[PDB]
Amino acid sequence: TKQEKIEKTITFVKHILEKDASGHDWYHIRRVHKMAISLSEQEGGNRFIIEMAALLHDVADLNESEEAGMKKVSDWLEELHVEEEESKHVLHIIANMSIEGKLVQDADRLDALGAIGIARTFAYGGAKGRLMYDPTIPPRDPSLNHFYEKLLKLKDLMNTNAAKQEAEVRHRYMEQFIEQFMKEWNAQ
Amino acid sequence: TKQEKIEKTITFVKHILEKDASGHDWYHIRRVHKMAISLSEQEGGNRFIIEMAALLHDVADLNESEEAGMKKVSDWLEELHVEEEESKHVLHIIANMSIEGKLVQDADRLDALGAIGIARTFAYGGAKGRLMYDPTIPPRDPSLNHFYEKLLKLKDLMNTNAAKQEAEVRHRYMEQFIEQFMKEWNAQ
Ligand SMILES: [Mg+2]
Ligand SMILES: [Mg+2]
Repeated sequence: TKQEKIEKTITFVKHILEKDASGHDWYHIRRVHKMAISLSEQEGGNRFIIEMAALLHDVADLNESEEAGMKKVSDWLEELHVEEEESKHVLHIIANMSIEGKLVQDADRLDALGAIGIARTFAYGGAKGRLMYDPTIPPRDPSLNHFYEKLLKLKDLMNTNAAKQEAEVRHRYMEQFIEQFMKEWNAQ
Repeated sequence: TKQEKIEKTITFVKHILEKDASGHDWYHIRRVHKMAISLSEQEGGNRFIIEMAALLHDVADLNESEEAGMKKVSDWLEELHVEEEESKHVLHIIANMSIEGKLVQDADRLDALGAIGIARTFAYGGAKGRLMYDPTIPPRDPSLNHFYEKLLKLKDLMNTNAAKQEAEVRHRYMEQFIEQFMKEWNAQ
């Protein structure tokens, strides 16, 4: 059955992430996948495709060299046997990474906003060696600026409704956060 | 007048931070100072002392070597002329870094909780090279754990009321945050 495939595929990614990078990028893959589910079950679209897609968009991305991963995913959907009628659609949106696709994309972009985002940011900021905030460098290179820079404007690129909904809630939190963050910056 | 001293002293720290470390640790010094004010003006204690203290607790800390900064602050309060009757109290609490002191300490510890804290954390996490969260490593080395580790238990060490109040509000936010952070971790 399909679930047995969507299952073994969960092993396919979980593994390939070990022969290199890190089996830590999985928690991201899943978060998007579980999210693509909840999104479909409120917007429609072919689940299996949505799932199989969200689960392999990353394997084609540090995979190798350009569209070299496509055939990497291509020849895989084969081993798992998937009528070209569907596969052609699965490994399709995996390129632009269609209601099915539209949802996967809403499930991936959503995974940038919210608490996690805030953290992902200052975190990436720490590694990259930068401050968190600086009144000498207003928004348009500190970590707090990145929010206005290319994050708060992500809730406007959501496609389906469920995604847009969640996005507004997530987006709102980053707003209120930077609101609580600032008052503290000035000891309020 | 005193304000002219609390002012020139603002220059004393602002400068010494340039001959080494970074004039970036100032935004922390101030945040505590402005905070020690708002706190006194609601709890009492000798302002000037509170201010002069909060403003120099850090200069005695990467200053040099052990209690070598004490005389660094000591001989300074002299140049600014400050009756030993007060100086003895100012550079005093600067050691344990008394209602005046009690407030400075409440104004310094508070500067660890809240949005900034959250950020300071993942930030320090990024630099130190660690994940943000990991279900394989429960609380008691990811950045999220540090919260329960030695942060959420800081609102219990506050002395005066105003500090305790603010602390509860600040503490609450870190709670709700880790609450919004988690739901996202499981795509809620
Ligand atoms: Mg992704
Ligand atoms: Mg301090």
